[PDB]
Amino acid sequence: MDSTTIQQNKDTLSQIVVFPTGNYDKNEANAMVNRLANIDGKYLNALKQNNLKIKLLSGKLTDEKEYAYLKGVVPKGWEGTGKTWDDVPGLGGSTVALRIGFSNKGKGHDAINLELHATAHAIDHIVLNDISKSAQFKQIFAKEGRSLGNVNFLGVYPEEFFAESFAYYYLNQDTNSKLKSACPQTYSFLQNLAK
Amino acid sequence: EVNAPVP
Ligand SMILES: [Zn+2]
Repeated sequence: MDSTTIQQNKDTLSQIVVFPTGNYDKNEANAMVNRLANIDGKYLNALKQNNLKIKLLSGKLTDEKEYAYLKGVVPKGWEGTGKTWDDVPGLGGSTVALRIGFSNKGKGHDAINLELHATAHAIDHIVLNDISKSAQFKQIFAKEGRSLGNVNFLGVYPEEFFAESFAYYYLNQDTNSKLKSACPQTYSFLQNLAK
Repeated sequence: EVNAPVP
């Protein structure tokens, strides 16, 4: 990724990312946008065209009017954790909402990166028309979906294997190399998807 | 559709 392309992607994200009202960590919000700018510009442009907003939050997701209906609800795959959506720091799918400061593994989740995982879900659902549930990806998932850990979540839900693999592919060179070694068919699939 | 991160 050259200088102009990273800048172009940040420009696209300037039309996608929504910052919270009130006090928030501006530096960390900027760092999250910079990580999202590593995503292939084709996907970011499609998110913008679809008026998908990436909402950065300074408080709980369920304190937003549009997610209040999830109070007390246990997310898919979170059975037995003792947590509900009130405790979950990010959400992706038909919308994206993310708590600032909770990017890294261990900040209330075990994803390699919160914002890439959530945005991957939006790309899957909105841009790629649920490609993670296509026969092609289900076949890859059947072979490689238990090779990235967290097998009772990533190994059981193809959309979660897709989202986490996408996050590995786009976070940094180290995670990208790890994905290629663990899940070569998934890596090739993502490489071809971006063409 | 809503999806949480890895638990
Ligand atoms: Zn997820």
